[PDB]
This record gives sequence, structure tokens and C-alpha cells, in this order.
Amino acid sequence: HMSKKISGGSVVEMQGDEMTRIIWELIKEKLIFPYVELDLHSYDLGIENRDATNDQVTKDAAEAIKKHNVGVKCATITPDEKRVEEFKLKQMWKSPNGTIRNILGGTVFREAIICKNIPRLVSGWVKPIIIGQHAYGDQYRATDFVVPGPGKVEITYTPSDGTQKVTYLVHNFEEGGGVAMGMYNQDKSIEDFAHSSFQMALSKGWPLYLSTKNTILKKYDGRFKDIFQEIYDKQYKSQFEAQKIWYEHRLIDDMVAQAMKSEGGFIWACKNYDGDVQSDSVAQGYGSLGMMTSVLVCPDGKTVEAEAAHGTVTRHYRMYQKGQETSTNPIASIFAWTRGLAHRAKLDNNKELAFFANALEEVSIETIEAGFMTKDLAACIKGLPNVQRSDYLNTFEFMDKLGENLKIKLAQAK
Amino acid sequence: KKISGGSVVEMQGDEMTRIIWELIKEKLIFPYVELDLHSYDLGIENRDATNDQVTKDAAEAIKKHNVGVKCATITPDEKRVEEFKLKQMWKSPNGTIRNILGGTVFREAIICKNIPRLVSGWVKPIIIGQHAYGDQYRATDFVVPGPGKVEITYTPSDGTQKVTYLVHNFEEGGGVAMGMYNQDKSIEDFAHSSFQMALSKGWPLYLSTKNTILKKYDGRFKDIFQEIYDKQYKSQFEAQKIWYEHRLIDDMVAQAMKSEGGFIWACKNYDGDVQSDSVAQGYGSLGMMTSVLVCPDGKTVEAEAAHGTVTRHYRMYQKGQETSTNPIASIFAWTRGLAHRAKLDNNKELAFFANALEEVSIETIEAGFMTKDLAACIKGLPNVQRSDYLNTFEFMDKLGENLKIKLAQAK
Ligand SMILES: NC(=O)c1ccc[n+]([C@@H]2O[C@H](COP(=O)([O-])OP(=O)(O)OC[C@H]3O[C@@H](n4cnc5c(N)ncnc54)[C@H](OP(=O)(O)O)[C@@H]3O)[C@@H](O)[C@H]2O)c1
Ligand SMILES: NC(=O)c1ccc[n+]([C@@H]2O[C@H](COP(=O)([O-])OP(=O)(O)OC[C@H]3O[C@@H](n4cnc5c(N)ncnc54)[C@H](OP(=O)(O)O)[C@@H]3O)[C@@H](O)[C@H]2O)c1
Ligand SMILES: [Ca+2]
Ligand SMILES: [Ca+2]
Repeated sequence: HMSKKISGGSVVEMQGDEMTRIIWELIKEKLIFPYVELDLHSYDLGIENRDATNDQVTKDAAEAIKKHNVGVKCATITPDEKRVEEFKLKQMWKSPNGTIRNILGGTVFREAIICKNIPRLVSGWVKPIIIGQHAYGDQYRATDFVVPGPGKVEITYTPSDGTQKVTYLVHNFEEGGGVAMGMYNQDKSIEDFAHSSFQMALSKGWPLYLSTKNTILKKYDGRFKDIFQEIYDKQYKSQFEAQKIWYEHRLIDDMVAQAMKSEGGFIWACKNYDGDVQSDSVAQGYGSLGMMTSVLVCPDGKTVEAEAAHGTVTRHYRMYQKGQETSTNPIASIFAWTRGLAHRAKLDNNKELAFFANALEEVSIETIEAGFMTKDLAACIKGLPNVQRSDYLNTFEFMDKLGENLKIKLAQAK
Repeated sequence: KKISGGSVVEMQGDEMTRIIWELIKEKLIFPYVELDLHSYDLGIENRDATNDQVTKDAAEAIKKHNVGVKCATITPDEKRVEEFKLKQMWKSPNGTIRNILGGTVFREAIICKNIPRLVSGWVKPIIIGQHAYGDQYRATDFVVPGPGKVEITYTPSDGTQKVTYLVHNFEEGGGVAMGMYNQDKSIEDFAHSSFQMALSKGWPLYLSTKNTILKKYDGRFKDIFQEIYDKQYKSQFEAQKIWYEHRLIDDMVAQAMKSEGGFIWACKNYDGDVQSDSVAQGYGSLGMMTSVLVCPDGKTVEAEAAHGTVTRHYRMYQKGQETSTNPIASIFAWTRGLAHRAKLDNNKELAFFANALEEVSIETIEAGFMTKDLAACIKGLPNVQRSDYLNTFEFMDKLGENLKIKLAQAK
């Protein structure tokens, strides 16, 4: 007898670049499509198609996520001066992640996948650390310019209702020039950031910490601390205490030290810049960047976008281009699919898709914990200089082993 | 007679660090070194009394005598302005001093062989050179109460046309906004201090910026570092088989976590403040750290104790109860300052004493004599017993004994 495939529903797919693009196709062909039939709204976010469409494909992909609520994104190249020369781009297009995050809005939650046999670089980290980055404002919408010489730099606020213009002196340059910057953030954006952070901490049963530098920026960072405390006392304190958890504000330099010596197991709300930086530090501390997942939680509580936290792994792609053997970890990209398929299952109440999404996550961890892993995870065990070829599998061997273990697990469940 | 010390500017601190500060002088320094001490009370009550005037006066004396040693002070918050009834929420005296003097704050962990590190690969130390000027620590921030236009404007001093850039058109409510700056001469000094530190240590140098987002602001740091490197330091770097490279701050924090150490990390003001606490904690203990501000003149130095004032131990001390306060950060502030003082004066005896006090401190902990916090780093706090550590006086008395023996066998 033949087995019918799972009806998956509508998912927005965004193809990427370089080695993650190769991994992306292997995941679809071997892990998803044999078992799930999807109404796939696919958008080619490769660097060449973004140039051909003048980055309009990035625009349409973001709007498609709005309409279908679920999106899975492959890692894409952010153009710099080297990529403009390499691909002969018309202009230096903006980062597709920044464009997508601008249209959707929300908080980017990043979390490392943990395997019991993969040692971390930070010894005490047992439970995962979930960092929630406020995906709006601060340095990423700032106006910076070069000060060419001596002169007065001021920042002013002119109320829209007419009068009461206020001028703040930044610096009076007296010897030479330099640089100056102005940046901002919005009350409504910080409020949505707070709600998603308190909701995430409650759904996991973990305490929440928000990091600012309000000792120095008493008004700018004070607004973040004030809004978080206001919403916590009014709408979340009793729920936190009922779950034996808590929320506390922390100075950023105190937060990174507390996290370094902690055991993990907490939600770490971060401002835009801090979330970008500390997430890569935390990801590397757990072992490998190929194990860090990411999901954008939009303020509507209904739209999400999952993707791997790492990039396109250009160094491995070059090896792949010259025919050399590679060992690229696909776990983060796999969990981008499972997190998106799980959310699609939740919205549609698709028990079959929900069971499948979790089974693929279990197969991935069970395979590594059974001793079958890529070179990056073997280096966590033995140290890179001591890794033998027999200690790991290449990019295609690991995908094959995952595909076989997934076929076995889904057959047993039936 | 005793060792001649010379002129040293001392800044007294608050609470427990102020107690240990006095203990360090009379037990470890004064019995062996005569000092021309120019004292400045940076206590929270004296700073409120003079409206923080004693802080700028202390910085000027550091400019005059070129050596400064600073105790940990209180940075007031809302609870502190109530406990002390302060006129205002005064800012950190370190930020005031760093702004007057400028330069680079070099931070490095104080390593002990028996104190376990938290990052498995950090077998070699990491030195962070934090730019001590501008950015968020000299900024102006304010609340945007509603819809309106926030603009930044540059008016040239020579009378040429001013430029106005739009920051944001607030149209859906209020929020916050801030302006911040840095100076070319200060960044050039930041570059020179970094290249010289790497050449002195024989380690590679990395600079972290976010020039993919702040193309002009952070791009100036990258461009200035690269021009000074290619024109004045590349040949010396290649002769010692070391290199300088710019790194994205995202990539660099990951590169440092999986590295083995042994490099200089030039950071902007904010990154150096945050990352140095991460690095110091990763090497074993957050308090086991040195912090020396190197001024661009090449002769002025201010060594500070970067950890807190240990308020809980101060309350225990005020109630007459025993405490176990770690004094190593305050001790190394003295030895680092005395070492630079000996270099300026060609004082071979003072230079030997400064290195001897550092070695005694490391040897004492490695021999098993240590405060309660370091014993918790080894055994774990719930497994630490009273016999596993020494109290505040006991550890300071053990250091003084071991120091006297070491200086005796030297002669
Ligand atoms: N979400 C996104 O779209 C996104 C995010 C960041 C960067 N990028 C883009 O990706 C491109 C590459 O940037 P990058 O190389 O700096 O970042 P990256 O691709 O994360 O860096 C790859 C490096 O990190 C390690 N690594 C990362 N992912 C891995 C995996 N899945 N398996 C095994 N090892 C892994 C490897 O170290 P070894 O060298 O030791 O093997 C590899 O060289 C850039 O064009 C960048 O713009 C995209
Ligand atoms: N360099 C500076 O000038 C500087 C820097 C930061 C903060 N501060 C100021 O210092 C004040 C203290 O703030 P805080 O509450 O963060 O105090 P703290 O000094 O960080 O004390 C926090 C806790 O950590 C442990 N600890 C810290 N230092 C220790 C030491 N030397 N030996 C043993 N244990 C130690 C103690 O734990 P147990 O009680 O468990 O023993 C202590 O209760 C603040 O007012 C702040 O403004 C100054
Ligand atoms: Ca990042
Ligand atoms: Ca700090």
C-alpha cells in the first residue's frame, strides 16, 4: 500500500546564496518533500536575482510573509564593496534581513541547539540561553556623518504642534574634526519588544533579563527600563510569580559577566546592537555557529519568520566550488524549517505536520548524540587539531544519515 | 632607609574598597616605599560637597605628576541619592577622569594557575584596549514627548554653510533620541596606542567596529587605523611576524570566544566596557583584572580598580562582623602605577618592588591562601567551608608576611 503525504499548507520560502543554498536544496529534497506536500510560495533571494529585480524580490517576499504568516529564509549575501565587484551589482543593495525586519517588525529570538555529547566552550552552560533582539532603531536607523573641521554639532527636537523647540549641544569641535551620530527609537516598538520578551519567558518557564546602559544614557536607555517595568508590574508580574520565575533589569556589562558564569536557562532581552553582538558570542560559546537558530516574532502574535543565525558559509562554498570535500552543519537550517512548519501547524491545527516537525528535530539531535556529526561538532569534542577524518561525516554523508534516520523514525510512528 | 617612590596621585574611594585601600598602604606599600602622595578624596560625600570639583582637580594633578592610582568609587543611582541625600545623580568619576585625560584603557585578567577559567580555550591572556573618549560616555540623550522632527546640525566655526540631517520624523508617537561624537585626534591616539601595545607584546592586533551599519562614524575608526598602520607600523609588525586586521564586532566576539587568546583587542568605548567584563569573567573571576589608562602624551598613566565597592561587605564591616574581601584588583592598581612611576624615574628598586608585590599576590593564592570568593571559584560556593579561605585581615596579613620574606631573600 502507498502512503499519502502530509498536507503542509502555505509557506513562504526564500532561497539563499552559496553553501547555505546547497544545504537548503538538500534539506527540501531529502527531509521535507518526501513526507510533506506544501503550497510553497517561493522567492529567489539569491544575490543575482536581487540584482535582476532591483531588490524587489526582497520586497515581495516580505509582503508574502504578511499574507501567509509563515516564512522560512535561507542565508543570503549582504552586499559590500567586494560583493559589488564580484557579482557586478548595479548598486550596493541593503541587507535582505534588514529589509524583511523593517516591513514585518518584531523581536528576533536566537537559541542554540544543544546536544548532550557536544561540549560547550563555556563550561557551566547546561541549559540554553535565548536572546531576544529588538529588531528596530538605535544604530541601524541612525544618521552618522563626518565632521570636516571645527564647528558646533547640535541635535534638536521641533514639536509638530508648533512651538517649544529644544536644542541639545552635542560637541563644539575646537581642534580638528571627527564624527557625529544621531539615533532614535519609538515607544510603540519598545512596548512590543517588552510584550514579546515577557511572553517568551512565560512560554518557556524561564526568568527574563533586560540589559541596558541606563547609568550612562539615563533618558535613552531609561525609557527601555521604564517601559519594561511598567508593563511587567501591570500585566505580567502575577503570572511570573505563579510560575516561580522573575524579571530583572541588568546593566549590560554586568549582564555579560553574569551570563558567562551562569548555567543558562533564561531569556535575555537585548537592544538592537547588543542583540546582534551578544548573540554571536553566545552562539560560539555553545560550540558551533552552525547550531544557532533564529526566529522573528512579529508583534501581531501570528506571523513568524525562521532562519539560521549563521551566514552563507562562504569559506565552505569556495571548497565546494573547487570540488574539495566539505563538512557543513545543516542543523540550524533544518530547525529553520521545523520551526516554521511547527508554527504553520499551530495556526492550521495540523497535528500531522506538528508531529513531523518535532520528529525531524528529534532525528537531528539523536543522530549527533549517536556519534554521527559534521567536522565542526567533532572539533567541539576532540579539539580541531586532534580531529581525524573518521571522527565526522562530510556534508552529503551527514544529510544521508539524517535522511535514513528520519525514514526509520516516521515508519515506526506509523 | 626605604625605597624612594616619588610623586603619585591617589584617589580615595568608597565603602569596602576604601577600607582595603587603607590596609594596602600601611601593610604592603608604606613599610617599604616612601611616597610623595597627593591625595584626593573621591568619596561620594566629598564629591557631593564640592559638586564633583574634586574629580576634575584630581585629573589635573594626574596631568601634573603623570602617575595616578584610583580606588573604586560609587556611581550613584536613585537609591544612592536617597541614602546620601545627594544634590544630583552624579556620574561615574572614571568617566569624568577618562574624558579630561583621554587615551586608552588597557584591561587584562590577573591569571592564577589554580583559578579555573570558564572558556576552555583561553590558555593565553587577552588584552582589551578600550578607547576612553567620546561615544556613549560623552553623549546627550533626551525623551521625545510626541510627534515632531528630530534633526542634527553641524555649524562650521569659519562661517561656511551649515548642514542639517534629519534623524527621524516622529509621526506615530514619542520615544527617545540621542547625539554622540568623537574626535579625529583622539582616534589617532587610540590607533597609536593599540599598535604600540601589540608591538610591545609581540601579539597580533584586531580592531572591532560596526562599519557595515555606521559607514561614516565607525568607518572613520577603520580608515584612521589603516592609514596609520600602512604608513608607520606595518614594517615593524611584519618584522615580528604579527599583523593588524579590522574585524566586524559580531565576527570578533565569536572569533575571541573560540580562540586561544594572545592578542590585542582594540575596542570602541562601549565595546571595551562590555567585552572586558565578559573577558575577565571568562578567565575565572570578574574582579581579577587590571585597568590602566594610558594617556596619549606617552608619560601619563592612571591605574584604577575596576570592580565595585563591595557594599554588602561594607555593611558587615560597619556592624563589626568579619568579611572576606578580595583585594587583588586594588593591589595591582598600586603596583601598575608604581611600575610606571619607576620607569619614568629609572628607579630600579621601585620597579623590583612593584613586580615583587604582584608575584607575592599570585604565589599566595596559588599556594592555597585566598579569600572566600576565589575559594568558591575552585570548590563551588555551597561547598566552601570556613577553613577553605582567609578573612579580609588574614589574607592581607598573609600577603604582608610573604612579601617581607620575598624582599628579604632578594637581598
Ligand atoms: N542570515 C543571513 O542572511 C546572514 C547572516 C550573517 C551573514 N550572512 C552572509 O553570509 C556570508 C558569509 O559571512 P561569514 O562567513 O562572515 O559568516 P558565516 O557564513 O556565519 O561564517 C561561516 C564561518 O563560521 C563557521 N560556520 C558558520 N556556519 C556554519 C555551518 N552551518 N557549519 C559549519 N561551520 C559554520 C565556519 O567556520 P570555519 O571557517 O572554522 O569552518 C565558517 O567559516 C556573508 O556574505 C554575509 O553577509 C548572512
Ligand atoms: N571601578 C569603579 O569605580 C566601580 C565599578 C563598578 C561599580 N562601582 C560602584 O561600586 C558599588 C558597588 O556596587 P555592587 O552592588 O555591584 O557591589 P559589588 O562590589 O559588585 O559587590 C557585589 C557582590 O559580589 C561579590 N564581590 C564583589 N567584589 C568582591 C571582592 N572584592 N571580594 C569578594 N567578593 C566580592 C560580593 O558577594 P558576597 O556578598 O556574596 O560576598 C558582593 O556582594 C556601586 O555603587 C557602583 O557604583 C564602582
Ligand atoms: Ca550578528
Ligand atoms: Ca563597566
